[PDB]
Amino acid sequence: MQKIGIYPGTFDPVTNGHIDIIHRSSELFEKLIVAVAHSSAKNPMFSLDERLKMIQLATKSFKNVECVAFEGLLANLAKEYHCKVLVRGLRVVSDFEYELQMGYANKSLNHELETLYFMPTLQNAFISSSIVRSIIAHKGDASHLVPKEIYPLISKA
Amino acid sequence: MQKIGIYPGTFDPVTNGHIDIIHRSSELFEKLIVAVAHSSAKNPMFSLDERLKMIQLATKSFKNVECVAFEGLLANLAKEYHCKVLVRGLRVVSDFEYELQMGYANKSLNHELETLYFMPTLQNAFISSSIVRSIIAHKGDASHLVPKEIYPLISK
Amino acid sequence: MQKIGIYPGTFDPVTNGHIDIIHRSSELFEKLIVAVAHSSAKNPMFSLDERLKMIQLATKSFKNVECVAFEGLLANLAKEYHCKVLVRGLRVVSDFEYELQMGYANKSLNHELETLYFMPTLQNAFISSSIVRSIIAHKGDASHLVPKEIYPLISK
Amino acid sequence: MQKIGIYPGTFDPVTNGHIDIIHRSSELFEKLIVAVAHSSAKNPMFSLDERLKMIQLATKSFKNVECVAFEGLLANLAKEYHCKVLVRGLRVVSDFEYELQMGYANKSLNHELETLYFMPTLQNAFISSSIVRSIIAHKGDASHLVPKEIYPLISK
Amino acid sequence: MQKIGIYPGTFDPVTNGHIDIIHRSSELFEKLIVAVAHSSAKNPMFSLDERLKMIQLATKSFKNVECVAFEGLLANLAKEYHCKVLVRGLRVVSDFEYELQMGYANKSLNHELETLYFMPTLQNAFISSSIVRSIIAHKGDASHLVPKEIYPLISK
Amino acid sequence: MQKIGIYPGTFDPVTNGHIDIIHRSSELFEKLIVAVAHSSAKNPMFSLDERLKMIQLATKSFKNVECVAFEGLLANLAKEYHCKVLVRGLRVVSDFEYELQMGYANKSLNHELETLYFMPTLQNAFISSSIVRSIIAHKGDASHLVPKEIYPLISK
Ligand SMILES: CC(C)(COP(=O)(O)OP(=O)(O)OC[C@H]1O[C@@H](n2cnc3c(N)ncnc32)[C@H](O)[C@@H]1OP(=O)(O)O)[C@@H](O)C(=O)NCCC(=O)NCCS
Ligand SMILES: CC(C)(COP(=O)(O)OP(=O)(O)OC[C@H]1O[C@@H](n2cnc3c(N)ncnc32)[C@H](O)[C@@H]1OP(=O)(O)O)[C@@H](O)C(=O)NCCC(=O)NCCS
Ligand SMILES: CC(C)(COP(=O)(O)OP(=O)(O)OC[C@H]1O[C@@H](n2cnc3c(N)ncnc32)[C@H](O)[C@@H]1OP(=O)(O)O)[C@@H](O)C(=O)NCCC(=O)NCCS
Ligand SMILES: CC(C)(COP(=O)(O)OP(=O)(O)OC[C@H]1O[C@@H](n2cnc3c(N)ncnc32)[C@H](O)[C@@H]1OP(=O)(O)O)[C@@H](O)C(=O)NCCC(=O)NCCS
Ligand SMILES: CC(C)(COP(=O)(O)OP(=O)(O)OC[C@H]1O[C@@H](n2cnc3c(N)ncnc32)[C@H](O)[C@@H]1OP(=O)(O)O)[C@@H](O)C(=O)NCCC(=O)NCCS
Ligand SMILES: CC(C)(COP(=O)(O)OP(=O)(O)OC[C@H]1O[C@@H](n2cnc3c(N)ncnc32)[C@H](O)[C@@H]1OP(=O)(O)O)[C@@H](O)C(=O)NCCC(=O)NCCS
Repeated sequence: MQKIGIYPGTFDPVTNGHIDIIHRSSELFEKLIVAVAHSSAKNPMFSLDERLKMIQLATKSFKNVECVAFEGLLANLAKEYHCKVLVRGLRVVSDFEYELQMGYANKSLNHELETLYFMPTLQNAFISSSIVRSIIAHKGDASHLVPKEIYPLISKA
Repeated sequence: MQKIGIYPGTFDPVTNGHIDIIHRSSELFEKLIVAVAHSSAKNPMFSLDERLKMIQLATKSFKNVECVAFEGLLANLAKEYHCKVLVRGLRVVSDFEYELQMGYANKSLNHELETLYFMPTLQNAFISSSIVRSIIAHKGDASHLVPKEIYPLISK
Repeated sequence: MQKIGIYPGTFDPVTNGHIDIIHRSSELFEKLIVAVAHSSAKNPMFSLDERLKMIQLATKSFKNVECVAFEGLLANLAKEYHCKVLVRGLRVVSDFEYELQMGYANKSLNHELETLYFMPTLQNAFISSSIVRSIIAHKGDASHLVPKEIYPLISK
Repeated sequence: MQKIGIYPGTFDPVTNGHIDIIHRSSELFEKLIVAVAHSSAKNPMFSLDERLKMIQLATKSFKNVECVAFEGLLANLAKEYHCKVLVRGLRVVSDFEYELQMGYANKSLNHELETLYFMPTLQNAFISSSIVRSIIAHKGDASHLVPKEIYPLISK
Repeated sequence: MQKIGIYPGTFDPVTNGHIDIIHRSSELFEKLIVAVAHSSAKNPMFSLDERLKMIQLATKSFKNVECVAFEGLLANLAKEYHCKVLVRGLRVVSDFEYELQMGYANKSLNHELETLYFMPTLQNAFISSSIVRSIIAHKGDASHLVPKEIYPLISK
Repeated sequence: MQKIGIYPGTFDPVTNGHIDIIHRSSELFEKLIVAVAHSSAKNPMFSLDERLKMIQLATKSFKNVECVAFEGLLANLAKEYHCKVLVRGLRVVSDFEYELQMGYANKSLNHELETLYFMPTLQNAFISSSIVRSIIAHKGDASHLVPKEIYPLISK
């Protein structure tokens, strides 16, 4: 179980909160896969390539982390990695009942697939990518919310 | 009030959860109208025609259930059916406060109109249409979440 | 299902909110049994006998309502009455998840026992027994919160 | 801190709920700015121009209230007004943790900017702009939910 | 409205979270009364005398804050102060609906009496008195959670 | 983080939902400590000795689980075990915000101590110790809710 975990997300863009989750979960698992969903139906501000490349650079210090993009069902991705554990973060604004729902849905699609939750640091408990998008969209400074190495890209496009 | 209840929804698509509510409410009421709203403002995956068809197929075994599509205000539909009871389901991910809000909003539009709530079976307390749509959209198998009568129509 | 419903509670004391629920639910069932639980674990301000007497007085107008006191499990009381429906009220401050939990727990105890939920009037959506108790405990006036027929009993 | 507060919103349209908040908050502050955001990412039914006009008409009676439209960051708008307090309304369907989140986001953007919350009257605690939009969109009568001064302008 | 606000509480003991609310609300009102309730129905850890002394010490730096103890209804205390505003804090674990309930209950007891809500600092958004008590009862170090001037009075 | 985790609780009594959490977490960690707190403030139905005995019987099959009782701070227990991970379960009726609050409180007492959460099986998502207590208090059959090996120890 501890061999591999998958942390899925849209990551639009990657925030300091997501990095907290990566930090703690990469400590626990021998390998952590960060799985960047296309999420076409949401209308992500950043392209799948931009999102993947940003999270790849932001996770360069974590040597047991690999970031990948995926287009299909997360439950199937887990099967292809022989992974029995999805990693999720729980923040103040998490929809807790929706997380339980998604956990059970994923298990119903892949009977071996458990979901485990981590907390970000307290300072990041109220950060969300939607807040970063809103600030950027209104030409404000969101540098306090994201890894500095990706901020110039997002502050532009 | 026991003569007729209306169970409204977008039913995009109808799920095992909705069928549980239909089963339970149809036992209570002499007549149950299952009322499929256009809900154009949501951008439903399935057309109104498709969603009505699916609910008709799924409710064939309930002798006292009639399915209708409607385009206007639910509160007016209730008046048309001389119905004073809306039927809603409460699940885990229900937005409880929003249900209260909608209940009072409907009663403001139609002063006779009460809202009553049923629970699905425990096994179905986490199912949503949204989940079925996500699975469908990613070409996966959602047959465990919807009545067998509709699966050919949603899968291919 | 439609023959008999049971509305259980501690009713410490009965409030205008509880009456709203009795009003709507007694419209729905042929017989509504208002069941007052001893609730020894909670530490009710009013004795079982006082709480029964107050809900009897408050429900005298509703001809098909019978108020009883009970000591045991509700799921068993429903069995005795050949009742398949528990009535609950959903207010602003209801613990929605706890209601679902209780509904499933009662079904686990009595496999035929469903739980159905009604809403009080909007004006009463924020009333609770605990608020009445707090006001009484501080010698204030709770007359705006409870049926006129019980007020001389709770005000002492 | 007393000098000026900003009550921001999409106001699509202004409702009786919003007016309660304006009434209460305009009693507190020497000046209240009602700030109507463009909110393009949301897809407002009424244009920024119409929304500003409706809230101006609706607030004419409050002499210390001024309505303005804005396109940029609220935290910057506050800086422009030398305003240290954002005014928000808390209703039954309010997303409480989302309010705390936005309050903290605004404080990150402008270190002097606090958020204070008011409640509408109980009768308006379940009103929302989306309810008014839904009723309008289904050709219904939403006059009971909005100030009379906007109601001819809501029917264009 | 702007002249005086009352911030009521059990303050068992006062925490850094409460002090944030006192800091924010005292910047708004000409006078802020910190009103320490007996709250006998809680069985508070610290006596009313202890809780009043602690909050008095922790608030000595706020020149326009006065702390008092009170035994009966808050809505009546507000009348003695000709106060139209109760001050409450909203933190992460606040029971949002219970706050609305209590605000409407207070207004029903004193028709002039509004409730306004402030937020503590982010770093204090998860502190509660109950955590302090648990830590102290287990003889642990809660000095990071309460004002430094009270720590020697609560510790071990 | 992977070498040891501690799953704390009052376990009054241990239920099928707690065993799901034990099963999943003992699969993840090399060693799991199940730590039964005195929790005298909660006035448990079962004594600390009884609750420890029950969780011992119920965890016999998990070869890498050890159960202990503890009287002091959990944050210190974790330091005493060279453990930096607390294990918690998330169920339908979990107080989500309260869990986050406790997670941060424990980290503030022990700066290396993280909290991780697991989910029980869906069938057990609505089980609580409080339900089991209510049923057994009324001499009901709670055998469907708890491990068969402890049932004689809680019956009656
Ligand atoms: C990708 C997937 C895991 C959802 O991931 P997600 O969108 O990032 O996570 P959620 O949707 O639950 O969270 C939404 C928001 O939380 C915020 N975000 C999440 N965690 C955060 C944190 N740690 N810090 C800061 N922001 C965070 C952002 O606002 C975020 O995204 P958004 O605003 O761009 O939508 C899910 O849709 C999926 O598995 N898709 C694949 C298809 C599939 O298998 N579907 C069926 C699943 S049952
Ligand atoms: C149709 C109407 C009743 C809403 O019904 P609804 O869409 O099914 O219910 P909600 O919008 O509250 O949310 C339902 C969602 O919960 C889930 N759903 C509801 N109950 C479910 C159950 N028992 N099992 C599985 N899924 C369920 C689905 O995800 C569902 O669909 P969605 O993802 O397509 O939105 C309402 O919009 C309406 O009355 N419209 C007509 C116009 C009108 O009168 N408007 C004014 C109303 S005040
Ligand atoms: C009696 C029983 C139904 C609970 O009823 P209850 O105590 O009135 O309802 P809840 O416990 O869910 O809490 C309701 C609270 O809301 C308030 N109340 C409830 N509905 C209200 C309404 N519509 N308007 C105003 N106040 C209301 C009261 O404050 C009340 O409790 P309080 O006296 O402790 O303050 C339940 O304990 C029971 O079934 N006991 C019998 C034994 C049993 O079967 N146990 C196992 C059950 S699974
Ligand atoms: C405008 C802004 C304040 C949001 O305000 P809002 O849209 O009115 O309020 P919210 O988005 O939080 O959602 C509340 C909804 O309920 C309505 N509502 C709020 N109070 C209400 C009340 N008292 N009665 C009835 N309806 C009410 C709102 O108008 C809104 O309706 P809608 O989305 O259906 O149109 C925010 O988006 C903003 O500050 N924008 C400026 C750009 C910016 O600075 N962004 C970064 C912010 S951190
Ligand atoms: C005193 C009174 C205001 C309640 O205030 P309170 O006890 O502090 O606040 P609540 O009871 O609503 O909940 C507060 C809990 O939050 C936490 N606390 C509250 N705000 C906090 C903050 N900002 N930071 C840290 N901890 C806080 C504590 O855990 C706390 O108290 P507790 O653990 O001692 O119970 C109310 O009971 C009252 O008005 N009593 C007087 C009699 C009366 O008028 N009754 C009728 C009222 S309608
Ligand atoms: C023991 C401690 C972990 C709390 O654990 P707990 O009592 O089991 O968990 P909570 O108090 O958060 O709530 C548990 C309740 O949920 C239910 N329960 C919890 N998980 C459950 C599960 N998976 N299945 C069924 N029931 C469960 C029960 O109703 C339960 O017990 P209760 O009715 O006896 O209160 C905590 O009080 C503690 O750490 N105490 C030690 C002293 C200390 O360090 N205090 C400072 C902590 S910051």
